[PDB]
Amino acid sequence: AERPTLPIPDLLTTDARNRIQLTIGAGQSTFGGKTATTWGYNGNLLGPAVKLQRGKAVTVDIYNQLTEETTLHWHGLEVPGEVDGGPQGIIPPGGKRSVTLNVDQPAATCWFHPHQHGKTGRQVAMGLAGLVVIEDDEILKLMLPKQWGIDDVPVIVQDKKFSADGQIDYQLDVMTAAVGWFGDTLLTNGAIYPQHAAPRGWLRLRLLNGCNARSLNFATSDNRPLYVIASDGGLLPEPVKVSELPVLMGERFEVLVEVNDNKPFDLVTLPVSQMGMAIAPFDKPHPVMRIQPIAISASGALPDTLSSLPALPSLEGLTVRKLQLSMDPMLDMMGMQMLMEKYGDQAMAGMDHHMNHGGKFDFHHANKINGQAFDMNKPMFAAAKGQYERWVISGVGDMMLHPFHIHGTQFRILSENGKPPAAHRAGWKDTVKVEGNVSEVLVKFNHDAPKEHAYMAHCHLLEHEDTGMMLGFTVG
Ligand SMILES: [Cu+2]
Ligand SMILES: [Cu+2]
Ligand SMILES: [Cu+2]
Ligand SMILES: [Cu+2]
Repeated sequence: AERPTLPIPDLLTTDARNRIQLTIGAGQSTFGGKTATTWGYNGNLLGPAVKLQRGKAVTVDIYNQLTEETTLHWHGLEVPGEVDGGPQGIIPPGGKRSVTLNVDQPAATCWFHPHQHGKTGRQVAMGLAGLVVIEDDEILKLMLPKQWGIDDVPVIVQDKKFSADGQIDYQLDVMTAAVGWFGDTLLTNGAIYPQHAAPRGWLRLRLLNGCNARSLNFATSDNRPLYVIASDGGLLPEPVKVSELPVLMGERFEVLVEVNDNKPFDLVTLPVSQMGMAIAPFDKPHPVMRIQPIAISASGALPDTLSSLPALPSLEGLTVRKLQLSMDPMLDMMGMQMLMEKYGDQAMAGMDHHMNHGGKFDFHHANKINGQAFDMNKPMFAAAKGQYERWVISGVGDMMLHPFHIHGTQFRILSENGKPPAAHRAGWKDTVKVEGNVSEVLVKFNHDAPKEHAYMAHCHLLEHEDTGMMLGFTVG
């Protein structure tokens, strides 16, 4: 049969009352011809792309039609804690919450997803994610590919696994609390290996790793390059040509790729060196989507310069914050043992060369920052507003992958896991790799966050977050 076409999320803008309506609800999707219960925003699975403009405010009305509590976080948006939608931003089942977003950051592709305390991994795995497209005056002048769903297309890549009855098979248990929830089925905007028909010339892909725990590495099947034009928080100063593009959980990159008549090619993900993630079929390059060239000229440009990136400031005298990530050694060893027993040696491919003892030994609080599993009631510190700070995040002590995310900012990486950042990772980021080593970022918070609606900082391997690897912090 033919491949399904790549689903395109609707691009949503405000009404005359300056409102955007988002309904959270459960419905059915089909995977491989079997129905599954799934959750979506304004539909059964995934969500729309909310379009925002710098310097304009919009109001979002969020209707929770699930039968359990949820929250809605705008990953990558710099907004006050009161509207950030972290764990404290509860929307009761059957209820509504509205937030007004005063957008004040450069053009970028951001995204949104639940942040329910202890349950973020299940609620994302069940289907909830959407996109945010921020525009500003500067980016339109570049004349990039801009026809949504034609030569400018979002690519949300996620894995799932399913039980024999067809349902999503999600579990937060000792194994997934150590290495993450991952599956054997790759979805691209919710579809299995779709095709996208693109005009001749440049195709812009807005890539999101929406997996709970799987890192990805994008490339093309015939080795044509990808031109990175933007990271999590916006445009790079100029395009950066790459042959492959690692993307951690929750990160975005925008790339341009050439489309030539008569030569279809796949976007693929290459096997990664992360525990558990190279089990067949991910032990080999795995197609993400087929690009099918159409003999109609695409009008978008790849300019030589994209934007201006300010220099790093002097570092001397800046507040230095230490964030030590850690995993309980027993539950790390028990979860890795369960992974090895299940899949064998292949669960470490590509890597470098039973009784109840009480709540002190519960894996639900086994992962920690600065010795503490996340405590919703006690922000760990008060960060300055309007001031640059150097945050130092260490994963020394274990060898798991921690894509560390900080709410309320777009930062600059100074060191990524012990090395200067790659050029396409040197601009605006909201995630930094931490794996067995130390990273340092330069952050500044432009908005307030009080104790009652604190900002979060956490590993974005969702099963780590949900079992304690998160802290709250206030600003102002
Ligand atoms: Cu996120
Ligand atoms: Cu976030
Ligand atoms: Cu982690
Ligand atoms: Cu978060």
